[PDB]
Amino acid sequence: KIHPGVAMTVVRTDEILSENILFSSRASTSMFIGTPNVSRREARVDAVTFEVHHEMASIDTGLSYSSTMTPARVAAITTDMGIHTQDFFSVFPAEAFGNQQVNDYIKAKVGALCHGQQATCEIIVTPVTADVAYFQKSNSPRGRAACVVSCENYNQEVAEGLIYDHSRPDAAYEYRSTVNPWASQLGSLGDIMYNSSYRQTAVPGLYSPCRAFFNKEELLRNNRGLYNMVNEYSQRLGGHPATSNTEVQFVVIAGTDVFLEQPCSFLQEAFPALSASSRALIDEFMSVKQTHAPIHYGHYIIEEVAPVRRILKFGNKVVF
Amino acid sequence: PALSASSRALIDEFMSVKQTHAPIHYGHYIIEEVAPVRRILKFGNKVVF
Amino acid sequence: IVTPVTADVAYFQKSNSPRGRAACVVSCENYNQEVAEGLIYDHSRPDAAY
Amino acid sequence: KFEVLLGVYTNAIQYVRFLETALAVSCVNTEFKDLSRMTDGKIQFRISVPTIAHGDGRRPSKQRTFIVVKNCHKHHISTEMELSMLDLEILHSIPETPVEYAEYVGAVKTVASALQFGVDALERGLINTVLSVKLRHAPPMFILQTLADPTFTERGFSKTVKSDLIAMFKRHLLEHSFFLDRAENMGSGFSQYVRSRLSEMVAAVSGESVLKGVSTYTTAKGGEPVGGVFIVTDNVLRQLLTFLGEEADNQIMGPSSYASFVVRGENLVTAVSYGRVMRTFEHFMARIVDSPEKRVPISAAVIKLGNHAVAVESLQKMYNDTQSPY
Amino acid sequence: DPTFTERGFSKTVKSDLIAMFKRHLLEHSFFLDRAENMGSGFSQYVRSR
Amino acid sequence: STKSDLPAVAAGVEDQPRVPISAAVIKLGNHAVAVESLQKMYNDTQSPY
Amino acid sequence: RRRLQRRIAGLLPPPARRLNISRGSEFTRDVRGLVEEHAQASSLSAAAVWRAGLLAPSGWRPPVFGDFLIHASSFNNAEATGTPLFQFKQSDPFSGVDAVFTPLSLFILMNHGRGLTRMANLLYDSPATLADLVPDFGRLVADRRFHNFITPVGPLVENIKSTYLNKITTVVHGPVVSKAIPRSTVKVTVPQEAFVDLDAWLSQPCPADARLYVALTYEEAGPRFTFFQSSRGHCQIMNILRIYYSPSIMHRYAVVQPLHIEELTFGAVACLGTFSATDGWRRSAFNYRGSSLPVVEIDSFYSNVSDWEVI
Amino acid sequence: MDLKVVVSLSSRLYTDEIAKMQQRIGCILPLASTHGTQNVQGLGLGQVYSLETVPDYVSMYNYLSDCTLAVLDEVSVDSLILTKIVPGQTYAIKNKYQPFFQWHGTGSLSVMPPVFGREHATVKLESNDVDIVFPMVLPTPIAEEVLQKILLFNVYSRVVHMHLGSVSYLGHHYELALPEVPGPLGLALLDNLSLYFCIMVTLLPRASMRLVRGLIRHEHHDLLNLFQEMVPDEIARIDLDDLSVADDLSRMRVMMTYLQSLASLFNLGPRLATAAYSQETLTATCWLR
Amino acid sequence: MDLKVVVSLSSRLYTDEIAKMQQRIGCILPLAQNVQGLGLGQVYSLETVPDYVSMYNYLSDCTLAVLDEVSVDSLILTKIVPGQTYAIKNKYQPFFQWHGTGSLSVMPPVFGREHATVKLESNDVDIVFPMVLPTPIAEEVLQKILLFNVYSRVVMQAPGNADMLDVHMHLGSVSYLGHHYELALPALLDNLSLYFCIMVTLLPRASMRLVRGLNLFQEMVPDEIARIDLDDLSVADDLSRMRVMMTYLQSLASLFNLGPRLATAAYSQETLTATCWLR
Amino acid sequence: LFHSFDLLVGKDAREAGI
Amino acid sequence: SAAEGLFHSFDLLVGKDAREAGI
Repeated sequence: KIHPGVAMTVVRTDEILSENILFSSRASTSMFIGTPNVSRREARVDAVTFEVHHEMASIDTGLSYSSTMTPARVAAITTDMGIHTQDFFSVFPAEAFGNQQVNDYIKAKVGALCHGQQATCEIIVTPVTADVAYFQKSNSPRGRAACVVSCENYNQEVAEGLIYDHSRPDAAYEYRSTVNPWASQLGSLGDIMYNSSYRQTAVPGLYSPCRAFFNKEELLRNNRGLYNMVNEYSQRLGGHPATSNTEVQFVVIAGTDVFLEQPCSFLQEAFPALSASSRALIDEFMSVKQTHAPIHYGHYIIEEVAPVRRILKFGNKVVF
Repeated sequence: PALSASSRALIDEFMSVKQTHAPIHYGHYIIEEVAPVRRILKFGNKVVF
Repeated sequence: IVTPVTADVAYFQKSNSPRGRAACVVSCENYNQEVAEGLIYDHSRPDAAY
Repeated sequence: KFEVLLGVYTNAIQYVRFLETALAVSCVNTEFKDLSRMTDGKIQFRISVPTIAHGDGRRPSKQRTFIVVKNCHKHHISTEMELSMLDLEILHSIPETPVEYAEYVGAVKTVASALQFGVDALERGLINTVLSVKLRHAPPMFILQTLADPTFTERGFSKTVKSDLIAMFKRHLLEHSFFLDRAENMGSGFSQYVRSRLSEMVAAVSGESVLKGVSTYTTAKGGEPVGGVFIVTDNVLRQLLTFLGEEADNQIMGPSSYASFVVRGENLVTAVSYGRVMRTFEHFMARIVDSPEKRVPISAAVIKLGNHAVAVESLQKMYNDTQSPY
Repeated sequence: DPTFTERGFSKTVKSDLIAMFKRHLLEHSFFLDRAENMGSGFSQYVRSR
Repeated sequence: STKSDLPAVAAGVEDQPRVPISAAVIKLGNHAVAVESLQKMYNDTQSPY
Repeated sequence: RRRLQRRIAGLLPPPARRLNISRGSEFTRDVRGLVEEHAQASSLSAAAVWRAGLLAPSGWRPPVFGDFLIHASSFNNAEATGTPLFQFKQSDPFSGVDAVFTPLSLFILMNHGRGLTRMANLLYDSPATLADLVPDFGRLVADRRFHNFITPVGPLVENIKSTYLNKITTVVHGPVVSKAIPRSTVKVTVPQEAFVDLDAWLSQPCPADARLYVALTYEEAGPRFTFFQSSRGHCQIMNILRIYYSPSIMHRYAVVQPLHIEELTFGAVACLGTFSATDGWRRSAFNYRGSSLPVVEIDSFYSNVSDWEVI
Repeated sequence: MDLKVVVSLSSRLYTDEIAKMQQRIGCILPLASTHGTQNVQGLGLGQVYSLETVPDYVSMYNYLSDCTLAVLDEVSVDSLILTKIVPGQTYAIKNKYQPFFQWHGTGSLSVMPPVFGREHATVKLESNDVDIVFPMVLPTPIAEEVLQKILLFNVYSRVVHMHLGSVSYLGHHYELALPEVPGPLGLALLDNLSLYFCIMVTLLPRASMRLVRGLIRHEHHDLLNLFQEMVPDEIARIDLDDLSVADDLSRMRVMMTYLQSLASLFNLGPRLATAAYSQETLTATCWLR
Repeated sequence: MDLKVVVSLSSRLYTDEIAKMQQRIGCILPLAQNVQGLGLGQVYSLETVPDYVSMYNYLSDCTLAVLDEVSVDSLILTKIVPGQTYAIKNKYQPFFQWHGTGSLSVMPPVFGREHATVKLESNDVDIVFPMVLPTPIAEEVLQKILLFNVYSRVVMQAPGNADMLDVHMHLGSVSYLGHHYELALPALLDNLSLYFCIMVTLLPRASMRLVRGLNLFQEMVPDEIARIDLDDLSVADDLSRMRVMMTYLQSLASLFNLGPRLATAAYSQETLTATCWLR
Repeated sequence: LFHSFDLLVGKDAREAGI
Repeated sequence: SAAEGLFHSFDLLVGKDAREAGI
């Protein structure tokens, strides 16, 4: 239980099944209903396989947005919101150390189905002197926030500077360049972990949440205009998905049956979950919500901010 | 879990301030009951729920 | 039930099973003896909550 | 010592209709259909936007017309209905004895419950694809709380207004997501809060739209036009008739738009309504004999949001007949 | 509640359904004695339950 | 159809004379449930309800 | 006779359409009859499914059948229909009788010398005539040549009853249909205790037809028959069973002696047919008067037996 | 049997993409399903061949031999139509492929993943962010050499090699893309070949060594040019014995069944039988063998 | 559908040609319509050496066809497809019995040219038919002809290790399901024996490169005489050796699969005819 | 004008039409 | 093209009283 030289920014994703409300104005679209037509497909000698085929053409009349959808209420947090980490010995099984006797020993000391999904969390190495004030609001897990929709559309070179050039300071924190250097520059340790150009030897089936904050193509997909980047959000892009109901979060192979949308890929920010540094600040948070200490002498506690106000109950001390 | 206590001290202050009390002291501890029946607890007249 | 002295008090404030592994009865599987008993008695895999 | 058979029962199939459900307020069913026949899926609009004549000599206040081309969404829906050939063999045979006449009537009912399966498949397929269009063109409410308000835009999309619009998206995603959760946590702000959020949705959606016409989908009680429709799940439907309490009409819309499909959409399910399956197979058996010798009420609740009388409707009941995801 | 039966009864639905069972037991068991905790909102609370 | 199945499902229930019986009726909105208690029957028998 | 004429009018292929290019006015009624035939062979009415029954005689094929003559003593008439039969290669020139094996009789051929055992020994209580029915069993599984003398002939579809000299009719190649002129569909009955679904063992491309594989192997207890079901190809399923046979390569490592070429060979697999991958396998229960065992029921089978490809 | 799937696009096709698709009509495309309407997301070889990971063509061989096969007939705006390939049906397939391998022999062709580079068959849709890759169609004698070059770069990564990388065809020489590490299933296939070789190295006869000795010393064929007049001492030390007939026949029986196993191990990807290949129309009437 | 293919006979036959065709009507015949390259007879001519590998590669390339009627001016035959079935007959002068064997091989006839031919004297060509035979008989005659080639070459070079009569004792006759057939063995088939020879003498270095590719587990199972080798070789000759190694191994392995493998269901020994479908 | 463009665009000539 | 979004009502045939071709 001795501190290493580095710290972490543990990042996971949290699914939530949300009962939604869809609204659309009258005469939003015009529709041509084609007559249904039948066609045999497989003339089996036992039982012929039919097909009843249909065509319909729907044109969007309203030049503005004539339909919107709100996430009305939460039903059930389908994921764990847990502690189960990713295992890079499963992600990159091709690389190992020099001696085999130390390789199997390392695989022995680490890891080589009665709850929901287990919310496989990524780990980003950071220096220890990152201030906690960055870590208390909607931020990005690396240093520089992605105000790339703010830039000019269809221009990769100026957009590359506001994401990887640290000669200019950040969009939010104008007095520092990055909260961490080991994840924010172009070829950093955090950049060789979850980007496209160095995950060539990765197993494609598993899912990592940090791909939405390190894959360079989808950072630069938001380079385009806001009338395109809110069009592409509700266009079922599914550039950063995860599975609906399994044990471990897998990236779905273009699954169209599950309905989902990711604002953590849209505006490229992560929300701080409920953490602490001891049980003492945890019990101090539930006792006094308004007068809690967010900072103790060496310790700290980051109160959670989220789209869903997840209610906590510890015994009978209940906060909202 | 039922309404335990590691000492009478932690159960004699829990009845006073049922919200901002200490759930864990230095060596002692108190565990509130979370049962499906909310039992009326009466100690003197300091009635908690 | 005899337990060691280093059991955490955060376990005994939540509605759990009195032993260590929360016995996933339906949460394991349906009708086998290698997955249910594996998730209930084999501690090589960590339990459901912690 | 007998065994009794107390009865054998079957469920009726509820004939949904797209022009009966309230989702057809959002889509007009026109009688042109050249665009499906047209190769290119686009259509070119000559719209005309007004502008204010400037009073100063900053720039000449020119005319403005936009030539916008709108590409159509051509969708293909296709089910299957496996039907066994040993029913086809007694379809083709003529029956003469009451055992084979009973088997023939049973196989005709099997076929008449396959064509009706096809009609009830494409009718739910049509409404499913309509719903999947309106989830493909609906950015969420936490964007249109700001972007549909001209206080931020229409000064020029610079770096700065986008840099503040992103940070204002971040606020409505926090303080205003899951709005029906906060209404429960709030006390006597039950009714007017959800009325506020619904009327903000109506103000954020209902704006400039080309290709307009007559007041379609009038109700029955007041006779006003229905502005929009609220597709929801059953839990929020059961809640939002209590946070609102009262509805404008008695769940009746009175649309005379459903007049060109009472002849065109009814004779497609009437031809498979088992009066015509048996009739056509009797006609085919007569040919085999010939061979060897040689307006309305619409069930939809109407709520009132200021001036616009939108409708609420839950299709969960329709998706629950299929036991599929909503 | 049909939304929890929208998907099939998979392996992972049978975990949070148990969690929802235990939550409903801890909160909404004995719906009548906790109706007496308020005096004004009795009738609407019992009509809701 | 359903209406043509109505004399088939109603085997003899429609063709019965109807007498008024005693019960207390709650109206839970559109349903009108009938509350009743049988403990006055079970206390003629000295047997637990 | 009039019933026979009115029935033979129904089973009658339609006349082909005509085009009179020579005359002009006849081309009008030719294309009018063409659009009249198309519009009531396309639109949603009963006239659409009416045209699906004429079958247009690449779509439908009559299957072949395997007519064999066995003894009634090696056969149990109480079995269900789609039972995968295993003909044995006979060495005599003019024999006439062939050793067929239902999987219950195959099970008591397997275990004698070493529930499926209960049902197998309840339908086929005598092991003398059936171990006598083969010429040799222990040496033929010792030399590992028992696979080439076992050939599958597909499921039974119609068994004519007989006191002696029993005759079985089985679909060897093609779509499995019953033989009676009143039509029925034969469900292939395969017992579950020798069956497995390989996707339940693997734990994504939606195929056309999922095949049914039989893999006789030479286990150290004795012969073991397994009815494999997979989503894949023949050259694929041999690789999948190469991954599955993980203790088999350990056993092959176990035998130090290479000159004894018996223990280097571990069974052979055979593709029996192709069923509907969408309309998947059902579990059913074939009953006897003593017990009832779970039996995997497959419908709509298209059989084409493959050779014994050696693992 | 109207076998006609309509792969509808999510978004409108642009004009340069329309010309790119309409240039390639009649080429082999793999489907994920066989059902009556599919989507572009799930179409083609792009789900298993991505720009993200290593090109592992052996799992693509196995996906191709597993999944159904199709050829492209119609590309319009917002939609493209595919026609499935079933056994018993003869299809017209045009040689519109950028590695120009002429099917002048009219033998059995082979569907192959695009080992020859993604960029010539990476045919792009920016309607939806999807990268359909067309699998390459080539005859069997070039298929066996590209498969042996795939299996040989993995074993000759440790120890000129341009002859190993590039293909040897009689008309032209095209350079193919070679990954350094093959992947999981390519290494699994090479490991299966390694265990086959380590087991059957002792199941070889001994008169063939006397044959190669007497034929290199006595009558030099054209086929004995690979040794360049060189014999190891392993040939003599398995020629120190006397030759027999019964154990050699039994070793040969298990040798024929093991080389049948080798044949069906190397037979990857579907094989289509050509019939009356037309060079002038550049199409070939073929059924799936 | 139509499937009746006519071969354009320019020359009218004589009566003995009709007799020699009506003897072998039920057998199969390959294809390329023209009449010169209509069969496998163009390999068995005096134009090319009777080589095996190119004959098998042509036979796997070329389609097959069964013929039902023979006239004097038209050769009527139906070609083979994987769709439907045909009735074929074993009418080969090397006779083999199909007593319930569900598998059939179409191998090139190594029973001699005269044993499988129809010699057309008036016509331009000398046609042959390929051997249709059950697959265990096929692999057995492959073994007993291949080892006869190898064991005959070894006694042409030095008969001090093998004997012609002793290998002819065991390799003179095959025996399968009681029917005891004879192998008329008398160059022919030298390409295949040389291919197999150089391949099995090239496999040791291939297996050692394979075991050094990826340890002592799979290195134990080779024998101590096939394990010891000197590992000193340049990259060029060894690269060429492994390339031609897996080349001729693919040729050999696809050769030991016997082409388009026919399958039969019910063989009538009375009529010598069985239902046959392509497999 | 050879077509059926009446109910798609509407009734009025000042707002809409062809 | 310029016919990318427009309907067309009729044509103008250049003096061809029985021909459907031409400009």
